[PDB]
Amino acid sequence: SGFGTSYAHDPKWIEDWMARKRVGVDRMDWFFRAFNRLRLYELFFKSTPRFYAFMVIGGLLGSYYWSRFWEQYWIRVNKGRLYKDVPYVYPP
Amino acid sequence: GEPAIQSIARFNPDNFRPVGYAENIPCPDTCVPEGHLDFRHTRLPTWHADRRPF
Repeated sequence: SGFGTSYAHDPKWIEDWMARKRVGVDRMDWFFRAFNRLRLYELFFKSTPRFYAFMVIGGLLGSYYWSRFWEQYWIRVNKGRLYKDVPYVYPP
Repeated sequence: GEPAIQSIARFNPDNFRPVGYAENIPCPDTCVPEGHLDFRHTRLPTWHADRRPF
């Protein structure tokens, strides 16, 4: 309360919010365990030359397929309105 | 009647303090007051999985 004055103070709900520290709780650990079973750290990240190779090779293949995906997205949104989708009929 | 050396000694800038100084100056014992988040609350449980790979 006291919003907009020199008496402004945190409301009770903001104070209750900050009383929930969630100490000891870890609800997203499952994701890290599962990611660690991919062995990306032991195989690529740990060694600098291999980390560089992951960024390069992963950026080569990622860039190509990202383009591929968004090309298909475009071909679908604009179906029937693209030059390839409407062969031209020559006048007689 | 005081000796002059004693009189001027009382006017050292250290001998003057504002009234109510000891009853008003905040004397902090920490930079993280009670109820504020710190590493004790944010530490992961000891059974957590390695966070380096991610």
